[PDB]
Amino acid sequence: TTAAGVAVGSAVGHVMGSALTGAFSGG
Amino acid sequence: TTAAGVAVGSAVGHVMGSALTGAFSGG
Amino acid sequence: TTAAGVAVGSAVGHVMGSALTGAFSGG
Amino acid sequence: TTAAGVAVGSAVGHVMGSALTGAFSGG
Amino acid sequence: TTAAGVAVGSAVGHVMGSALTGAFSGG
Amino acid sequence: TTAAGVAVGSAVGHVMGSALTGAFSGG
Amino acid sequence: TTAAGVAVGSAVGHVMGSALTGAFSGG
Amino acid sequence: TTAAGVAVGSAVGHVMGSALTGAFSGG
Amino acid sequence: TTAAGVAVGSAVGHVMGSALTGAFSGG
Amino acid sequence: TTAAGVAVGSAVGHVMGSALTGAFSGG
Amino acid sequence: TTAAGVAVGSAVGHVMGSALTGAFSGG
Amino acid sequence: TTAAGVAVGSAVGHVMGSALTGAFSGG
Amino acid sequence: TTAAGVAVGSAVGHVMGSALTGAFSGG
Amino acid sequence: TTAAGVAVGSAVGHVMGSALTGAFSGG
Amino acid sequence: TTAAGVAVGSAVGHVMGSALTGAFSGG
Amino acid sequence: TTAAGVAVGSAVGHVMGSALTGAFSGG
Amino acid sequence: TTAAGVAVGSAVGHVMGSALTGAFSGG
Amino acid sequence: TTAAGVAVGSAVGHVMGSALTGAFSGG
Amino acid sequence: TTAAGVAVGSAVGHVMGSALTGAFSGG
Amino acid sequence: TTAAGVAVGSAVGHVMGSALTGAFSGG
Amino acid sequence: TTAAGVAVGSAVGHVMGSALTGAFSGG
Amino acid sequence: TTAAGVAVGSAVGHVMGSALTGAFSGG
Amino acid sequence: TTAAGVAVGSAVGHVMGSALTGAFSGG
Amino acid sequence: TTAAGVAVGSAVGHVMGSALTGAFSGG
Amino acid sequence: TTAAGVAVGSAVGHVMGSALTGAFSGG
Amino acid sequence: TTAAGVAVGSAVGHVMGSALTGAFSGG
Amino acid sequence: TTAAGVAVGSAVGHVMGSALTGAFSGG
Amino acid sequence: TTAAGVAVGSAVGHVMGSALTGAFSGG
Amino acid sequence: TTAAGVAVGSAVGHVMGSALTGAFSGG
Amino acid sequence: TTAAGVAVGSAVGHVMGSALTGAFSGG
Amino acid sequence: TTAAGVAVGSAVGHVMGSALTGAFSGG
Amino acid sequence: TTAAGVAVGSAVGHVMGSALTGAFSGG
Amino acid sequence: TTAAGVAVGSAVGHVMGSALTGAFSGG
Amino acid sequence: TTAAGVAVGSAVGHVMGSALTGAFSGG
Amino acid sequence: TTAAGVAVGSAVGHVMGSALTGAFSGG
Amino acid sequence: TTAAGVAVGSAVGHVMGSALTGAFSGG
Repeated sequence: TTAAGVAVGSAVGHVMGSALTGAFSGG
Repeated sequence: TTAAGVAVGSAVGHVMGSALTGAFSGG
Repeated sequence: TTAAGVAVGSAVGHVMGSALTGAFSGG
Repeated sequence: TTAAGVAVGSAVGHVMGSALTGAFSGG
Repeated sequence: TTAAGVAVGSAVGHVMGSALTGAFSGG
Repeated sequence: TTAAGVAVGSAVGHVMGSALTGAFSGG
Repeated sequence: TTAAGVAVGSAVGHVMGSALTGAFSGG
Repeated sequence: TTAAGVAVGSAVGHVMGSALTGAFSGG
Repeated sequence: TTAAGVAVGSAVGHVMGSALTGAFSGG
Repeated sequence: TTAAGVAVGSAVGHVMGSALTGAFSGG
Repeated sequence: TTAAGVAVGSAVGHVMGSALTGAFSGG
Repeated sequence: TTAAGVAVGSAVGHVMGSALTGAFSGG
Repeated sequence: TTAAGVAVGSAVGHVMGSALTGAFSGG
Repeated sequence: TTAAGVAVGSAVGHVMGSALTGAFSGG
Repeated sequence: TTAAGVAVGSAVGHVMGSALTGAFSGG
Repeated sequence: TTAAGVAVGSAVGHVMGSALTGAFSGG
Repeated sequence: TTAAGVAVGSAVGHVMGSALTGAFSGG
Repeated sequence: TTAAGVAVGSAVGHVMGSALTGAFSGG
Repeated sequence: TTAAGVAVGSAVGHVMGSALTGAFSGG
Repeated sequence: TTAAGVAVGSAVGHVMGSALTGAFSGG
Repeated sequence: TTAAGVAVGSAVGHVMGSALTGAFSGG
Repeated sequence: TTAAGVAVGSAVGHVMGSALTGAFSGG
Repeated sequence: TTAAGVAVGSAVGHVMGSALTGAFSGG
Repeated sequence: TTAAGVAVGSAVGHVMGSALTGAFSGG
Repeated sequence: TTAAGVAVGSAVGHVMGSALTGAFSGG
Repeated sequence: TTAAGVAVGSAVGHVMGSALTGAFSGG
Repeated sequence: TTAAGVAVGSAVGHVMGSALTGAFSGG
Repeated sequence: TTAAGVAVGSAVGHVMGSALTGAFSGG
Repeated sequence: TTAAGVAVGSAVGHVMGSALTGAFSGG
Repeated sequence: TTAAGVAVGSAVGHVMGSALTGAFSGG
Repeated sequence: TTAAGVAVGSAVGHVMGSALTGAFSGG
Repeated sequence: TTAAGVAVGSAVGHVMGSALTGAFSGG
Repeated sequence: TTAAGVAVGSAVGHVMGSALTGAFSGG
Repeated sequence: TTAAGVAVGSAVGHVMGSALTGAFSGG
Repeated sequence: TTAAGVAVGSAVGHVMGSALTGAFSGG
Repeated sequence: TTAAGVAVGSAVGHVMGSALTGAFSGG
């Protein structure tokens, strides 16, 4: 299984308690 | 299984308790 | 299993209690 | 299993209690 | 299992209690 | 198992109680 | 198991109670 | 098991109570 | 087991109570 | 004048001869 | 003058000769 | 004049002849 | 004039002849 | 004039003929 | 004029003919 | 004029004909 | 004029014909 | 004019025809 | 099967992601 | 099967990600 | 199977990630 | 199978990550 | 199988990560 | 299988990480 | 299998990490 | 198997980490 | 197996860490 | 005065007594 | 005065008594 | 006055009594 | 006056009584 | 006056009574 | 006046009565 | 006046009555 | 006046009545 | 006047009536 991604949060505000995963590939 | 994606949050406001995954590919 | 990703937080605000993973590949 | 990634936090604000992993590849 | 990554924190603010791992490859 | 990474902290602020590991490869 | 990495702290601020490991390879 | 790394602290600020290991290779 | 590393502290500030090991290779 | 933005390219394909500016604020 | 925006290209195809600006604020 | 931004290229493909500026603030 | 930004290239492909500037602030 | 930024290239591919500037602040 | 930045190249591939400047502050 | 930066090259590949400057501050 | 920086090359590959300057402060 | 820096080459590969200057302060 | 051809791209602009084949002769 | 051809790209602009084959003759 | 060809790139601009084959003759 | 060809890159710009083959003749 | 070719790169710019083969003749 | 070729790099710029083979003839 | 070739690098610039083989003839 | 070749490097610049083989003939 | 070759380095610059073999003939 | 052009002759037939100029710019 | 051009003759036939100039720039 | 060009003759046929100039720049 | 060029003759046929000049720059 | 060029003859046929000049720069 | 060039003859055929000059710089 | 060049003859055929000059610099 | 060059004859065939000068610098 | 050069004849065939001068510097 192949995964490809981009995860971008905010540009000015904060990031609190957040799961920013670019790509997930389970097995 | 192949996955491709882009996940973008806000540009000014915050991101709180959010799961921003670019791509998920389970097995 | 292959994973590729980019995870970017904020540009001005802080990052608090956040899991910024570029790519995850379980086994 | 292969993993590739980039994890970038903030540019101005702090990073507090955060797990910034560029790439994870379980076995 | 192969892992490759880059983990970058802040550029101005501090880094407190954070796990900045460039790449993790479990066995 | 092979691991490759880069871990960079802040450029102006301090680094306090932080685990900056360039690459981890368990056995 | 092979490990390769670079761990860089701050450029202006201090480093306090931090584990800066370039590469870890368990057995 | 092979390990290779570079660990660099600050350039202006101090280093206090910190474990700067270039490379660790357990057995 | 083979280990190779470089550990560099500060360039202006002091180094206090710090374990600067270039490379560790346990047996 | 204040500007805030996020510019994200592709997730799989390349980026060729492109001006990806997150935010522009002329004077 | 204030500007806020998000510009996202493709998710699979390439980006060629394109001006992806998140936000522009002239003076 | 204040500028804040994030510019992210591709996640798998290359970046060729591209001007990736996070934020521009002219004077 | 203040500028803040993040510029991230690819995660797998190369970067050729590209100007990756995190933030530009002219005078 | 103040500038703050982060510039990150690739994680697997090379970087050829590229100007990776974290922050530029002209006078 | 004040400048602060982080410039990181590749993690696996080479760096050829590239100008990696962490921060530039002209006068 | 003040400058602060971090410039990191590759972690596995070579560095050829490259200008890796942590911070530049002209006068 | 004040300059502060860190310049780190590769961790495994060579460094050929490269100008690795930690900080430059012209007059 | 004040300069402070750290310049570190490779950890395994050679250094050939390279100018590794920790800090330069012209007059 | 015989094939003869001439394929010419642009004279001023670039060529991006293009398959310029002078002649193709399948079997 | 016989093939004959000429493939010419640009005269001023670049060539990016392009397959310039003068002649192809499959079997 | 016989193949004959000429493949010419640019005259001023660069050539990035391009497959310039004068002639291909499969079997 | 016979192959004959000429592959010419640029005259002023660089050649990055390109496969310049004068002639290929598979078997 | 017979192969004949000429592969010429640039005349002013560099050649980076490129496979310049005059002629290839597989078996 | 017979191979004949000429591979010429640059005339002014450098050659970095490049495979310049005049002729290859596999068996 | 017979091979004949000429491989020429640069005339002014350097040659770094390059495999300049005049002719290769596998068995 | 017969091999014949000429491998010439630079005329002014250096040769670093390069494999200049005039002719290779495997068995 | 027969091999014949000429390997010539630079005429002005140095030769560092280079394998200059006139001809190699394995068995 | 600026000139840019491409001049291509035949692909199969000969070229006899012909002035093939890519670009002419008189003074 | 600036000139840029590409002049390509035939691919199969001969070139007899022909002036193939890539670019001419008189003074 | 500046000139840049590429002049390529035939790929199979001969070149007889021909003036193949890559670039001419009179004074 | 500046001149830059590439002049390439045939790939299979001969070159007889021909003036192959890469670049000419009169005074 | 500056001149830069590459002049390449044939790859299989002979060179008879030919003036192959890489670059000419009159005074 | 500066001159730089590369002149390469044939790879298989002979060179008879030919003036192969790499670079000429008159005075 | 400065001259730099490389002149290479054949790789298999002979060289008869030929003036192979690497660089000429008249006075 | 400065001259630098490399002159290489054949690799298999003879050299008869030939003037192989690496560099000439008249006065 | 300064001269530097390398003159190499054949590797297998003879050298008859030939003037092999590494460097000539007239007065």
